Amino acid sequence: LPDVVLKPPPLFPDTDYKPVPLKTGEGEEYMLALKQELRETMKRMPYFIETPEERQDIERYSKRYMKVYKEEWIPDWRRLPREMMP
Amino acid sequence: MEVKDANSALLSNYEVFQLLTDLKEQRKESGKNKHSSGQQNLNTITYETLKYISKTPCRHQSPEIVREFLTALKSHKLTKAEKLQLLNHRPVTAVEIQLMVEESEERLTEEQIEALLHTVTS
Amino acid sequence: KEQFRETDVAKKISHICFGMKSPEEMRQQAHIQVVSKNLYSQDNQHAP
Amino acid sequence: TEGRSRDGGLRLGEMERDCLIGYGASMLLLERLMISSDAFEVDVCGQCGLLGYSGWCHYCKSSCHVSSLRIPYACKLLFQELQSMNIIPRLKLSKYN
Amino acid sequence: FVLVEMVDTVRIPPWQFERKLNDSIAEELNKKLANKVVYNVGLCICLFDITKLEDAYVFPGDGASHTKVHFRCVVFHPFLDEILIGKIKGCSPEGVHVSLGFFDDILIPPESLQQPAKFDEAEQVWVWEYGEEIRFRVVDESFVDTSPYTLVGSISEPGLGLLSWW
Amino acid sequence: DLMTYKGEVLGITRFGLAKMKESVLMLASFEKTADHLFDAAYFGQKDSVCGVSECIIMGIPMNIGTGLFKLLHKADRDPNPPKRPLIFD
Amino acid sequence: QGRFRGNLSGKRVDFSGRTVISPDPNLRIDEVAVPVHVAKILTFPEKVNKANINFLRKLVQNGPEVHPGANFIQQRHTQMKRFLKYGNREKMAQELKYG
Amino acid sequence: ADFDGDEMNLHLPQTEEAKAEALVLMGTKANLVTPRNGEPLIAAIQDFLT
Amino acid sequence: RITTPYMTKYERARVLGTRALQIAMCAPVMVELEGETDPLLIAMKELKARKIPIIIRRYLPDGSYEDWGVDELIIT
Amino acid sequence: RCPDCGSTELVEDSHYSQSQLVCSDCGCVVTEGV
RNA sequence: UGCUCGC
Ligand SMILES: Nc1nc2c(ncn2[C@@H]2O[C@H](COP(=O)(O)OP(=O)(O)OP(=O)(O)O)[C@@H](O)[C@H]2O)c(=O)[nH]1
Ligand SMILES: Nc1ncnc2c1ncn2[C@@H]1O[C@H](COP(=O)(O)OP(=O)(O)OP(=O)(O)O)C[C@H]1O
Ligand SMILES: [Mg+2]
Ligand SMILES: [Zn+2]
Repeated sequence: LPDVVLKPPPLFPDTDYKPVPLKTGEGEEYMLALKQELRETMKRMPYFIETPEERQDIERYSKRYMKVYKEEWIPDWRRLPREMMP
Repeated sequence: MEVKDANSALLSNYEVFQLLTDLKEQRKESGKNKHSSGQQNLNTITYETLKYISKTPCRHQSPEIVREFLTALKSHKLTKAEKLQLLNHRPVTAVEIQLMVEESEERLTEEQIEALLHTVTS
Repeated sequence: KEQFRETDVAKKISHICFGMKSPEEMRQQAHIQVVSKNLYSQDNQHAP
Repeated sequence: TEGRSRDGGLRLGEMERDCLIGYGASMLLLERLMISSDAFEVDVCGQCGLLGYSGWCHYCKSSCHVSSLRIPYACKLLFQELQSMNIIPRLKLSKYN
Repeated sequence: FVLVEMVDTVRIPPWQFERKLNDSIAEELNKKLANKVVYNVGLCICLFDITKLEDAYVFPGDGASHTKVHFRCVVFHPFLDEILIGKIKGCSPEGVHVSLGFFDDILIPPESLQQPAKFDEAEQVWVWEYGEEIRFRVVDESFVDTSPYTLVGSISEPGLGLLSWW
Repeated sequence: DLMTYKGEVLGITRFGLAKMKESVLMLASFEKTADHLFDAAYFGQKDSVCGVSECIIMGIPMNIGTGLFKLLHKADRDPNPPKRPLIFD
Repeated sequence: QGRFRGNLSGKRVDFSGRTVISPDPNLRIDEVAVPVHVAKILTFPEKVNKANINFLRKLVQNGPEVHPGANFIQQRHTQMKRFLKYGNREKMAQELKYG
Repeated sequence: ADFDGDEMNLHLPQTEEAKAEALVLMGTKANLVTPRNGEPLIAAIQDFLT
Repeated sequence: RITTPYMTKYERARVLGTRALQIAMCAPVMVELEGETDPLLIAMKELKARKIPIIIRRYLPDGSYEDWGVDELIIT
Repeated sequence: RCPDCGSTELVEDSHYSQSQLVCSDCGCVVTEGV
């Protein structure tokens, strides 16, 4: 008969097989660097719409100095249906 | 118990002083034994806030004076926070407006300070 | 000084939403894992 | 309990409940079947809809949405048995107003 | 100081029915919101006024009078740049302990921005010379119940000059 | 009229009662407890407390009888009381 | 004997009695005769107010032995019940607060 | 009932609201007629008719 | 104003119950009771004297409501 | 001990099929129901 | 759990 266990099995049981090391070369490193560059450059892209901040405490003279300015892309309303015009 | 707006409208210390005086007089005219024994923190906070306001120059104020001060400062294009701080502090010295009051650069003009002092002292 | 927290609210149940739980939700809801098939100890006190 | 030797109480059967319904006495039925028989106060979490203990929800590991609620003890037993049967009743609480 | 709009379900017992409803509502709201800090709001002082007061129900349970009341109450919450005048109610080596006059002993100014002669040697020494002013910087709140304070704020003391007191 | 209000004569048996009623708790309490409960858990059907049986089970006053209406207190009050004027704004 | 039929729709309650019936024409149609023995067991919680204070005082003074009386007193401030069979019932009656 | 050994139950409400609802809705004087056909059930019986 | 002007027995029972529960909790009396130690008797006296400060809020099934005073309704 | 008077005269006296541990001096019901 | 009863 199977023996009784006093404590539950470990949350992460150990394994004798380890993951194979990743492939190396100029190609993998270049792809990694390019993915990092895309991560860094796509957040500042106008397509990356951020959450609109709200509930401003007060209005100040420094508002014009701290006003965030960013160019906005103009969608082609000819292909897009009329329901998405602002 | 949710709040609708935590920044609905800013008010100066004079309104708080008037509200505290009114609540104090209504309490001393309608003192209840069990109501007071249930929560004594009300009396403490009201009395101590009234004492703190009395320590400030917030006395000798009236709604007409506040309206006149607001109408005088409306011509100086100042923000609501600056006039609120000037009313709550009542600066008698110029250095309070020169350095302590924020947004000093390009706003003092070295000529408007005398008018600000004359208005706040009147 | 003191934070304002509500003591008791007159909560009324509106409706009962029946459903199912995933094994992960079963693990999260439960407190301990039952692995021993026996009930009481070997001692004469017979503690669980 | 059931019997007199066990110091038991009289049972309001299904037909008695039907008669009380026909009379329209909602408060009397509530006092008999809930207040005077198996009244209890449980803690329900308004986020996940599960039953908590001592004003604390172990499922969400929080206590802000936990609120007290009056309930028959048999109803809580039924809810627990259903949770044991993988039929999870999620209670969406709301103010009495 | 700022007004906050709140909606509360106040329960008045039947032995207060001879009293006027608005007066008892105001008293109960003041007793419930005195010397307490509402999260992400600030420390409420007292009730300012009652704007909307709808019908008063009576539940088949407790039997008291439950009223949903819309009111405006005053709270102490700076706008991250307000100037205050407090008194030094103590001092620690890592920072002075200034308290607004009998209002709240929660203002903890960090001593990391004054002219480079800043230190507290546990003898209540404020600052080596060349009514205490305060510039609120940020608000911060925290919870209390986590098992089966809440407002400190940071204070700035820049090179204000202070011709009256160093 | 109750038997002939959905356009089809539905009996008082469990099938007609299921076709007429919608409350899961009452269907489970009458007959076929486990089957109805498992079907509701599968469908995720939210059951309200509008019915009398669920009101009795959950320990709340039923909507029928004296609980159809609500009572109000004739307390001395003044709706929309005068508001304190704001001087600074 | 399931939960729905035996514990939810129809369940057992306390503050109830069961007795054999006997005829009595000298009582009104809206009145029913209760034995003294059952009346001493089935209790009703009355709240102390400005109207029945002097009646509840005498009821407490009588005690759980005399038929017109009470068995337990629950204070307004603390919910710790007090048995009337022990202790000075007169002191309890003199200290009957409203509520 | 026929007074030949029948045992009857007697319940005491623990709420003023329940007591009032019982006295008003389930009062003996207010239920002298059955809702089936309006005929009075509480009436004279044997040894009262004779 | 469209419902029945007569006060039903369910409304009577609920109003009497609420008034008795209030009076039992130290509520003020408006009929000057004369040695009535039972709160339900005081509630019935107030109902007969038409001095109960309770307004019934009759709700229509669609959602509309209407307020009726106890003194405004007709008792039997 | 009794929570009201502090006495140690806690007697288990069942009153009409109700198990109840109650103080014997002031009559304060310590525990009730089983 | 069984069973004999009480209407
Ligand atoms: N053979 C037999 N079975 C019984 C007896 N009492 C109970 N049972 C079984 O147990 C079930 C009912 O249990 P209960 O009578 O509620 O047990 P209980 O009275 O709560 O037990 P205690 O808590 O010890 O009083 C039935 O389905 C029976 O099969 C008995 O005296 N003899
Ligand atoms: N199985 C049962 N279910 C419901 N009620 C019952 C049952 N057995 C007895 N009773 C109660 O007893 C009563 C039955 O009496 P009834 O049948 O009318 O007279 P009887 O027993 O025929 O007497 P006679 O033989 O006519 O002298 C009515 C009912 O309330
Ligand atoms: Mg018989
Ligand atoms: Zn949760």
